Amino acid sequence: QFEWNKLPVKAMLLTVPHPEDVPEFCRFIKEVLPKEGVNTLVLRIRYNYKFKSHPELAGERAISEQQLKQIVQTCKEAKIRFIPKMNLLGHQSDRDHIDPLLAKYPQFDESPDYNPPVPWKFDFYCKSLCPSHPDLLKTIFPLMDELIDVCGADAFHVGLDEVWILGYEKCPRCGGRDKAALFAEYATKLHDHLKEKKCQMWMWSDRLIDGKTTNLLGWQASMNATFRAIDLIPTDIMICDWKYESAPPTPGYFAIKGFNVLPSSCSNSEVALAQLAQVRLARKDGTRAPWAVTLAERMQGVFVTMWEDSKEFIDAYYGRNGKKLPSAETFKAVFAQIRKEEVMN
Repeated sequence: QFEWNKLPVKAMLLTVPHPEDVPEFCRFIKEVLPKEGVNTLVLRIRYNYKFKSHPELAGERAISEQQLKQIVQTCKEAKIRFIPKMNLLGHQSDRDHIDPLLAKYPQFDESPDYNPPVPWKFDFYCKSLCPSHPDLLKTIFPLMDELIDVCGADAFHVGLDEVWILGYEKCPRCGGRDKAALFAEYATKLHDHLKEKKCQMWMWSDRLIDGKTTNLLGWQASMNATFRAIDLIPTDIMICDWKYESAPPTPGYFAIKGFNVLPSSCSNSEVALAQLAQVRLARKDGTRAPWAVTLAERMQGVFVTMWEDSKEFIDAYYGRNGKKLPSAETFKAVFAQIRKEEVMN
């Protein structure tokens, strides 16, 4: 009965629309998506929400309960389980723009003398939070728990991607501690909380792979010794191993380690089938006998990810103006092959 052939998750990431794209945006969730076979939508919300908890953290072009709830509804209308996502350690700036929290609470900064280049050019990348400070879980559990509740979520994706500034030497609190521990420890507190709200935590993979010994490098995987953390965190967080370059052995790794894991992909689609072959290859294995269903059972599915605007994207899926974006088109063949995998059966 181990339906290896039936991919249980098939997730898509979309950014939260601007306020003036939400209905059309709600139409694709409704239209393209369920017929493509999207049954799991991760909305990259960040601070672009009118929070009641703390209204000041309202990202610039941010959206209201109405709007969110209306985006959710239309996902439930579609049997698409919805996942809020917000980046909760680094990516706490973006180029020279300082995402809301560190702007109005600049103390939760981990490097307050190491700031993005104005103008903007191993080189400075993003701020992170300071995961030790005592005035942050007080501030950040709110933002989270507001969305869980508006959305009605059973899972919440924290980001946990590309964290460069961590154990930065001058932080009076973090400066000098294992970098694999302060990362494993923050992750548990964001696991421990989300789990009281009966959610399944999701994270990105990179901080848990060795780009040195792997040489995968310092964006797709850790170049500052974050990687031991992979043994000191709970084994029921959902693991978003993203590779936008290649079809590498990293999925199995996490399986072996006690985790359900979703290869996460982007624009380039060569790589996407590669890594569609791979889950289908590996889920098969669970047939050879009983005991190796564990290892198969944990290759939950795949996760298609984009990063630009959902509008610029949605008017390119279709084909508006001669519109063209590989990620938009990577959705294709992929959720195309998906279908055709589990047709001829």
